[PDB]
Amino acid sequence: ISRKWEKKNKIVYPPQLPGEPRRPAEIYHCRRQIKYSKDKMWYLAKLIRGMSIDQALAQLEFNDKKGAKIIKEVLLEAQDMAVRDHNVEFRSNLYIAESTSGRGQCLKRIRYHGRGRFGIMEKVYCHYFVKLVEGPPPPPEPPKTAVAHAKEYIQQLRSRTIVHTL
Amino acid sequence: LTYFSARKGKRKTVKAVIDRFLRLHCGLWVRRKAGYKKKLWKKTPARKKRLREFVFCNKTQSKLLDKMTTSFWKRRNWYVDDPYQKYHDRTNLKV
Amino acid sequence: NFKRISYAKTKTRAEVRGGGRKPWPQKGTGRARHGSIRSPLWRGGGVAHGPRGPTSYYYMLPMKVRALGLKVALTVKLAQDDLHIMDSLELPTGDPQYLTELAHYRRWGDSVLLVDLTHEEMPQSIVEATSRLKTFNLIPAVGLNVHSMLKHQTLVLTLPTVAFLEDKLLWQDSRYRPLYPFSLPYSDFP
Amino acid sequence: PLHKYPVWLWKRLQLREGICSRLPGHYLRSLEEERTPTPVHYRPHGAKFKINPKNGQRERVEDVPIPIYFPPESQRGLWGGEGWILGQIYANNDKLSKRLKKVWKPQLFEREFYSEILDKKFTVTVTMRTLDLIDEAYGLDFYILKTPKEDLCSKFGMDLKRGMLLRLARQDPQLHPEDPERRAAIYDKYKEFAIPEEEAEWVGLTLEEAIEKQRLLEEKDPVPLFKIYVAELIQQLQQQALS
Amino acid sequence: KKRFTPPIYQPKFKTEKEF
Amino acid sequence: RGHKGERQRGTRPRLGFEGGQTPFYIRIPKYGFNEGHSFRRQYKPLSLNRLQYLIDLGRVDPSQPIDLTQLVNGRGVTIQPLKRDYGVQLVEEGADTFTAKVNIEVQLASELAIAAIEKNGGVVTTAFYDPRSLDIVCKPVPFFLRGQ
Amino acid sequence: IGIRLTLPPPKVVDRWNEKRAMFGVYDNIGILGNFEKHPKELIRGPIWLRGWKGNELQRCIRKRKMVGSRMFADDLHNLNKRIRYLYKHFNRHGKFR
Amino acid sequence: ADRMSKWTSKRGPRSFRGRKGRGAKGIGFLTSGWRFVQIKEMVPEFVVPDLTGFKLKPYVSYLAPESEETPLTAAQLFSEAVAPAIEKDFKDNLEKYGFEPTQEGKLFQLYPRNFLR
RNA sequence: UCUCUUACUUUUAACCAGUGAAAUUGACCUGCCCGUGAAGAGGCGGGCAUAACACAGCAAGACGAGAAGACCCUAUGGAGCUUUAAUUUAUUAAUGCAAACACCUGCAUUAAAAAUUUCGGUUGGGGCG
RNA sequence: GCCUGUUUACCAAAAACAUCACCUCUAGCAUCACCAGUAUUAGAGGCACCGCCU
RNA sequence: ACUGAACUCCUCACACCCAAUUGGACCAAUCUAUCACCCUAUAGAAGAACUAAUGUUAGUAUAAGUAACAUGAAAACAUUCU
RNA sequence: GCUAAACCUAGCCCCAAACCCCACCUUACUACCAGACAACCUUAGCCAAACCAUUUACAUAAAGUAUAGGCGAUAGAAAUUGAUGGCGCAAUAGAUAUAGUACCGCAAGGGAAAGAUGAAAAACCAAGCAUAAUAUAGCAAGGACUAACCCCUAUACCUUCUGCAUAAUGAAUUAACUAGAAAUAACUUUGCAAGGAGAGCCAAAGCUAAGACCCCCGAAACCAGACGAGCUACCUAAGAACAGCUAAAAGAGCACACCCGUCUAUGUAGCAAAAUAGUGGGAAGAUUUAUAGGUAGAGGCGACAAACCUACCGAGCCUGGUGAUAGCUGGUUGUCCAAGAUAGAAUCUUAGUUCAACUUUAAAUUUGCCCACAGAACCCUCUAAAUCCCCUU
Ligand SMILES: Nc1nc2c(ncn2[C@@H]2O[C@H](COP(=O)(O)OP(=O)(O)OP(=O)(O)O)[C@@H](O)[C@H]2O)c(=O)[nH]1
Ligand SMILES: [Mg+2]
Ligand SMILES: [Mg+2]
Ligand SMILES: [Mg+2]
Ligand SMILES: [Mg+2]
Ligand SMILES: [Mg+2]
Ligand SMILES: [Mg+2]
Ligand SMILES: [Mg+2]
Ligand SMILES: [Mg+2]
Ligand SMILES: [Mg+2]
Ligand SMILES: [Mg+2]
Ligand SMILES: [Mg+2]
Ligand SMILES: [Mg+2]
Ligand SMILES: [Mg+2]
Ligand SMILES: [Mg+2]
Ligand SMILES: [Mg+2]
Ligand SMILES: [Mg+2]
Ligand SMILES: [Mg+2]
Ligand SMILES: [Mg+2]
Ligand SMILES: [Mg+2]
Ligand SMILES: [Mg+2]
Ligand SMILES: [Mg+2]
Ligand SMILES: [Mg+2]
Ligand SMILES: [Mg+2]
Ligand SMILES: [Mg+2]
Ligand SMILES: [Mg+2]
Ligand SMILES: [Mg+2]
Ligand SMILES: [Mg+2]
Ligand SMILES: [Mg+2]
Ligand SMILES: [Mg+2]
Ligand SMILES: [Mg+2]
Ligand SMILES: [Mg+2]
Ligand SMILES: [Mg+2]
Ligand SMILES: [Mg+2]
Ligand SMILES: [Mg+2]
Ligand SMILES: [Mg+2]
Ligand SMILES: [Mg+2]
Ligand SMILES: [Mg+2]
Ligand SMILES: [Mg+2]
Ligand SMILES: [Mg+2]
Ligand SMILES: [Mg+2]
Ligand SMILES: [Mg+2]
Ligand SMILES: [Mg+2]
Ligand SMILES: [Mg+2]
Ligand SMILES: [Mg+2]
Ligand SMILES: [Mg+2]
Ligand SMILES: [Mg+2]
Repeated sequence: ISRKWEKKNKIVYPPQLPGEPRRPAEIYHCRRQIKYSKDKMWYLAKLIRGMSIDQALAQLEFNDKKGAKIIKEVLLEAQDMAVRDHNVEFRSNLYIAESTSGRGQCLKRIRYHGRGRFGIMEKVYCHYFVKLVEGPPPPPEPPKTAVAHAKEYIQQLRSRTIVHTL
Repeated sequence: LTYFSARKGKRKTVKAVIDRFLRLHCGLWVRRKAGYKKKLWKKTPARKKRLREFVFCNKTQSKLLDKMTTSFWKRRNWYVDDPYQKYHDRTNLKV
Repeated sequence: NFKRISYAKTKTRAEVRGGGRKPWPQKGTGRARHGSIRSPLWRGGGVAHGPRGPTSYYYMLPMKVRALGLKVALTVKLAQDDLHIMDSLELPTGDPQYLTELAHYRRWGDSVLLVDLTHEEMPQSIVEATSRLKTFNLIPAVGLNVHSMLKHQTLVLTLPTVAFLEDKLLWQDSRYRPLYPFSLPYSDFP
Repeated sequence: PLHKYPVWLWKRLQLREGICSRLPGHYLRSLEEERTPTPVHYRPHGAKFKINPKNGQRERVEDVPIPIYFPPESQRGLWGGEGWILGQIYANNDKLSKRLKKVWKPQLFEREFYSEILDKKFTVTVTMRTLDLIDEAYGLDFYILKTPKEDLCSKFGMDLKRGMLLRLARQDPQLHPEDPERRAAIYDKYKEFAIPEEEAEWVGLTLEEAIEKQRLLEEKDPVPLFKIYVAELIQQLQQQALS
Repeated sequence: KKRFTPPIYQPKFKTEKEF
Repeated sequence: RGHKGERQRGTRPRLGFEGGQTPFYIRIPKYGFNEGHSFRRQYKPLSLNRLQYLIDLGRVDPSQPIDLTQLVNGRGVTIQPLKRDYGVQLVEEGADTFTAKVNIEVQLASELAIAAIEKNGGVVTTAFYDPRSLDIVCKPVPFFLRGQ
Repeated sequence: IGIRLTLPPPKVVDRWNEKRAMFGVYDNIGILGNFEKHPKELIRGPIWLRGWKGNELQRCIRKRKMVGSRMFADDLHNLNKRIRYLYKHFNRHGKFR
Repeated sequence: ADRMSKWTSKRGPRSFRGRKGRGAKGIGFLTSGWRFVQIKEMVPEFVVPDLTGFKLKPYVSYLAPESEETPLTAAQLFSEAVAPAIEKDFKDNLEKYGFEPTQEGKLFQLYPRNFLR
């Protein structure tokens, strides 16, 4: 097994110079061996990607999926450790930069079928990962306007060369 | 044939070959013509004379007989009075 | 090679434990056809073409060929200036340091094969000196061999060993084809 | 791995180790010796060499005995080395015909014989070969005493031999009591076969019977250590008093 | 004739394994 | 290995089989070409040329009676008693240029060989040797080591 | 993934231990010792292949002939079966015939 | 179908369960009517001594000397028991000294042992 | 039942939550028409069509999945059965001759019972001819 | 198809098998079946109640 | 008239396009003998090389988050009701 | 960054040497009563003979010789001679083995998987996915291009075949494992040479030594010895069940329990390796059923359906012979170059094989191909393209 996500919290950056932008705090948290399918967990992860901590908690509190409660607990733990250990000043000033689900260690069981035949059940387990970044959530990527899209087309037109000649 | 005998691990000789063919040390195999003792009343004198003769074998037939007989049968035999003594070696043979 | 006896053996599908029953019927299962769980294909099955039994690699070169090989080895050493003849192998002392220093001073090789006429009469000094060394090896005249002569950079011989080798190797030249093994009595062979 | 000894020597090794080792030497030698039985069901070759007609050359000829099966009922009787021939035949005596399993059995007759040495009438299932052998030997006693084990081929026959030999060795007065002259006449008639009683006891005993006999001979209730210690102490005190 | 192939049961330990 | 058939499967019929047609080596009648071969006596030839060569090179000493033992010791002939060799036969080859005077004992001899030996002042006698005596005389030292 | 992620432990071979240093000695015992001993007598190993060589069938036949009586029961059964199979293979199967 | 579990009286039909025991030694026999006659002489009678006044507590004081182990032997017993009388009567019929030719006739026969423990 | 089907209830079903298989699977960025071709195209030629994706139905095709077709032919491949197929009577039952003074043994003959093995090829597929 | 019953457990329950009844053949006899029986008995079979014909 | 090949020419180089089969030159990795010492050389050996056998074992996919599975109701979770 | 990846030693393989308290046969592991009952008896078959039937192997040298043999596939002597570890494996390997354990089967019997820290714990890489779904069009690539696609070209692979994109076979994919063994005679290279070889054997340049030289899986089967009558067929012993109504001592009627399974529907990886619901036959008898026992495979049993005999009985199951055999199918793993498609005969033979033909390699020698005249038949009155032979070139 691999446990690099936990280790990611132990990297210490060199002290920043006075004339340097303040580095946003990054907190890596995870929960391992959740009795839940990673495919089902991925939907919740994708839902909360890119949102503020408070918005993600609010969305999860009112979601009927089992994984929602687990993700809410993980997010609360991440917030607590960010405030206590990673010198994050405000609880709410955190956004989910990364949220993914990974395959866990799964157990194999037998499903009995009708004619002495069988299938191999998989007691599925999944991991859950979160990175919380300090600061307001990055603004959503604006849809590209007609002006920008036509500008791209004209750039493509200008990029044309006389191919296969001097 | 038996390439490796179960008791000695050696190559065996097919005695059917020894009972029918004569090997000349030069490598030629001598044989009698089939049917030389059969229905001689209906065969003509010339046919009988042809059948009463000792005949050599093809190259492939000689190779087959050599494979079916072991080295002991290809040795040089200095028999007392061998009727085929003079035929054991070739003379004035080019290629 | 001629002394080599490889002791590598693998169990064939007949010798692997079990594998007597047919794993499943020929037809109707929808699986590959099989006749035993110990065929070469299966995990834990036999080895189709593996090392079989203790195998010997014994073969004898003609004694004339081997004697000629010894002669050629001696000529190569002499021509390449690795052969050193001695009056005797008597050392002033049994200290291996003396022998190593002598070899270094005389610019001998890293490895020296010293040869004496017979094992019994080998001097005690040289016996002690070479018993503790690894690259200096003392052998009787009867032990000379091409492999050792090549493995050792220099070959040290004594005058009686030279005479012994000359006689033994030259006899092969001008000897008859054997009537019977030379161990048996002959008119003039010791 | 490989056994230290060939498997065919294991019985001999067992003979050399254990109670079999303590068995008497003569009995062990009698067990070891393996003289070939007299031909019964095959005609032996006249000589060791024969001029084969095919090529007119002198070739060595060997007598290969025909395997004989002795049913257990034989050991209760006297078959003159005769037994069941369990073999095969070619139907109509041509090798190109079917091969069939054939058992040839001897003709067994129930007869009564008088043993002069044993002075007892024995009813025995017997073969005509055994009757002819008895006639040749000039009596049942002579046949029993002359015939070796490998030709007699009968546990009952060997037991009769043991009884006769034991009576000869002991010169038992139980042979025709109140008739010493007749007893002496019989013993003198069968004198030449007399052997020591020690050997006669073990004559004709199977290996298991010999083992049991030796065990019964050497079975001794352990001597109490009281007696041994008393003897040792008495001897030591005697030495102290003497010196 | 009637062609029937009996079902083959896999060894139990494979599905009974535990962490 | 080819494509299918018996050849690729490694199951082609035995040597001499002709696919079912009566084989060549079986459709030829049996004749006594080699009948009694193991009982025919064989005599190694010893040409007078070979004898003169040996005498000239000193491998056979003509000053002493020459017999099978001396010929074998000089390596003039190689006798194989186990291969039904019964000795050595003198051969007229080289008679014209034979000049050595020798007392040679052989097993067989030709009239011309005898004539040459006698003309050169020598003596020739034909002596029989049964297989055991022949083996002993050809290799006396092994016999002496047998201790018989 | 069938490749190890670490270098194997260094393998040190003493080229001048006693065995290597004296290897080959007395291989010329015959020619250099009045032929009192044949070099094949220097071969230490199984009794049935001391100074003898052959294919698998020949080796099995020799093993059964020389030590078969001293072999274990199942080992001897295996040797008999191997001899049978090798006989069939060498005398009935092959490209050349 | 269970072969690896020990065969006990708890397994089997009524007859098996009744017939098999648990190792307890028999105390009597069964007569007609399945009436059990208990024999008193077959009941082990614990010969318990009178511990009043006994001075040997179960444990030994740690302040006790350590002595070499000397397993008693037949020779040692003979020397300590019989040898004195043998010497005395030698200076001055082994039954008088103590030897018993046969264990038969005794309540406690040494061989074959006929007493418990 | 049907002309001629309709209405409702339960299960199923669809959505939400938990748990969670199976056959199958060369890779697929997996369209229609005509023609072609190993003789019936999603993939080739000529045309036509064509932003990307889910969800629910359908069963026309993927010569769809499933069982190395049970039909048919072949194999000097098997096996079951029947016989006036070939070879035997080892086995029993009878007899007859020996051997012994009815039984047993040996040798023959006759039956029952069986046993081992085979059942050619060409062939406008095979059979018949 | 007389009938009640039996059968291809897992595609055939039937007109198939059995069946009382009838018919054919064999057997004159005891200590392990037949049978602790003895020709009105036992066994091996065919067909299928009964009734009428041939 | 033009277009049009791997035909031919052109500049350089040439052993570098037939199934079964056959001849030959090299060679990955392993061990052994001597070298070598950040990966090797000369030789001797051999369980010496896998895009394919409804191949064997193990892992993980597709079908698929699909087919299927489950807890009568309220409540003080005492109890009651259907 | 998750699943995961690796690892070194647990042991094993081949040789040498050496010979190796109590309980328990009754229902085993059960303290404690009149026994009697005791064992020897040819292997067969597969397979080869291309069928099969006689037959078919179970120190060196003589010798694969004498002999045997449907004299054929093949079998095969004797006299005589003298006789100290690893160019092994290293957890799919090596023993099956961490274990004959778990698990499976009534039983015989079958039979696994796996572990990896450190001196001390009293201290980056397979597949699959996710980061990060997707844009018109097409074996998914190549030529390219400023530019991923757009443009043009391109009918996956293997096997099999006359011919496959084929809608013929195999393959989900990754890792690991998984398949050419050898004589005779030749060829090359040495040694020695009328001799070679370390007895035997060969020799009219031979001989000695070396190099090179022939696969894997798969049947239905056959035989031997065990194991099976807790299912089922029948039987033996001693038991049990059969309401109610009509009739009356019933192989009687209706109809419960019970037994069976006519028909339909559902189900068809099912609740079920034969079931559920309804419907239906019997249901005091030749009935049904519990218990213990018996008949065992050249067999048993059978109200014959070639039924049933532990889920798959035209003849059980397990083990062994056994790596059965298969002219049949499938598979047969590094690079590169070269030569290479070709008449027929025989054959229980046409799905194969031997010979020929063709093909390949090496060697010796001299003619090879193309082809000028001249020349090669009458029957038949006429009559084709041509062919053979053939110097020159
Ligand atoms: N080939 C081989 N040699 C062995 C074997 N076991 C031991 N040896 C050798 O036996 C010799 C002595 O073994 P050691 O263990 O050193 O001494 P030991 O205990 O006196 O030996 P043994 O008497 O053999 O038990 C050495 O040369 C070992 O190599 C083995 O299995 N095979
Ligand atoms: Mg799954
Ligand atoms: Mg096996
Ligand atoms: Mg098989
Ligand atoms: Mg293994
Ligand atoms: Mg193929
Ligand atoms: Mg073919
Ligand atoms: Mg024919
Ligand atoms: Mg759901
Ligand atoms: Mg079309
Ligand atoms: Mg859809
Ligand atoms: Mg549908
Ligand atoms: Mg398609
Ligand atoms: Mg289909
Ligand atoms: Mg098919
Ligand atoms: Mg059919
Ligand atoms: Mg057949
Ligand atoms: Mg009816
Ligand atoms: Mg009815
Ligand atoms: Mg019935
Ligand atoms: Mg049915
Ligand atoms: Mg039924
Ligand atoms: Mg039905
Ligand atoms: Mg009927
Ligand atoms: Mg162009
Ligand atoms: Mg390999
Ligand atoms: Mg692979
Ligand atoms: Mg595969
Ligand atoms: Mg899924
Ligand atoms: Mg779906
Ligand atoms: Mg559903
Ligand atoms: Mg055959
Ligand atoms: Mg074949
Ligand atoms: Mg002999
Ligand atoms: Mg293992
Ligand atoms: Mg990856
Ligand atoms: Mg396809
Ligand atoms: Mg096909
Ligand atoms: Mg497929
Ligand atoms: Mg029963
Ligand atoms: Mg009632
Ligand atoms: Mg009724
Ligand atoms: Mg019928
Ligand atoms: Mg039928
Ligand atoms: Mg069954
Ligand atoms: Mg095969
Ligand atoms: Mg080419």
